[PDB]
Amino acid sequence: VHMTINERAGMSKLVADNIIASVIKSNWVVDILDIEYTAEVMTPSEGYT
Amino acid sequence: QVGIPKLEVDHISFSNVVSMMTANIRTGDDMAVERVNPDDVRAINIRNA
Repeated sequence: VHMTINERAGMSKLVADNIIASVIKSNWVVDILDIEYTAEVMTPSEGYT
Repeated sequence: QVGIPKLEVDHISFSNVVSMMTANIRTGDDMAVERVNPDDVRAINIRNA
């Protein structure tokens, strides 16, 4: 299942947990469009900080 | 003939079949929920019924 979540709000925390669990055990691909984020491109020498 | 209702007539009957639960109905597993509030108060759609 390629589930799309246009907006997280009002979601049960148990349901969000169950969805991530599906992402892992059923290989769900879940695209959360609500999120905004900045990115940093680490060099291999610095690793994930 | 079918049996006359006990409440139909003026006799007193000192034995009757009382329906009853086998055990206490207050198990103690009271229902509990997860209320989860609107994210933005401005964003709420009061409209449409």
